[PDB]
Amino acid sequence: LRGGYRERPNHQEDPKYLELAHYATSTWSAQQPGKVLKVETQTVAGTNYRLTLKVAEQRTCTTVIYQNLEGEKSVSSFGCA
Amino acid sequence: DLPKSVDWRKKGYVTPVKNQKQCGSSWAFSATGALEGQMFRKTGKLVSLSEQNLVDCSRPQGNQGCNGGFMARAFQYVKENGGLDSEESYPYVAVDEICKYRPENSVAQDTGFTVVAPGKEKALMKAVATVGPISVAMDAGHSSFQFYKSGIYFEPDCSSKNLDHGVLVVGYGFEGSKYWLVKNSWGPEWGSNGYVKIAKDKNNHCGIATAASYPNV
Repeated sequence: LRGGYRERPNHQEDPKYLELAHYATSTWSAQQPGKVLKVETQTVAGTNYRLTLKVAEQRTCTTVIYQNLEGEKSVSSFGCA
Repeated sequence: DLPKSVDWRKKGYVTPVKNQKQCGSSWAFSATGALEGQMFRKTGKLVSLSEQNLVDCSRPQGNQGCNGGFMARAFQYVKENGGLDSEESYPYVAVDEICKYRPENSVAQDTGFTVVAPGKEKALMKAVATVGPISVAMDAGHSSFQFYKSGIYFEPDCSSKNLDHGVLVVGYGFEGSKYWLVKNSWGPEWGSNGYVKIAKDKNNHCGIATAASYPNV
């Protein structure tokens, strides 16, 4: 709970989480072989953005983007129900 | 009369600054810091302790690894577990893993922990003066904290009740203006070589005295 994710209701349509969603989904698919329902933020050494996503060619996927204190971003995880 | 300044780094109580990276493990870094100091006091040997061991193994005591936790539950894990592995035997990879504690590699123990009188900076000052480095929680949620570089951190919107970040008070002092000397877990490149001076005796600034504890060894 201390150092936990904080849910950020009604932030789902903000451009920032749309760019992050696109960054996350496109990073993941680009390094795969062959072929916004919820926003949460966590203070770490930088910030984690945990985005629950509805994706389709339909799946519910969770992804975490880490932004470090130098502003460098990476996709920590991406998976689907 | 308590001293006017304490710096436990001068006495060899404090490990170099570490980096939690992408994991919500500040609680674990705060706990290893306070246990490193109490073990040093007991043994005369400074040994870096495994935050990864805490992240992976303290779920039964009600911590959630990289998803967050509490210094007190970490101290409770070490007590119930009968030990804690060294940083060197159980290195930090900044993700949630299945417990792989080995008792053969334990270099620390505790019998429990002491909570400092909540919200009492004079209690925190006695504890820091008499015991060593103290685990505390603070409000590190403000962008002013991220870009802190020098002097005394004061943040007018800082909560003494909504706390999100575990750190370690390694001393206190005054600028020629009283401060808590705080070790952070964001690598030595952040703030003042990984350290921050937080306003002391300014109505429990950022909740520094709200949730202060140390392990009993």
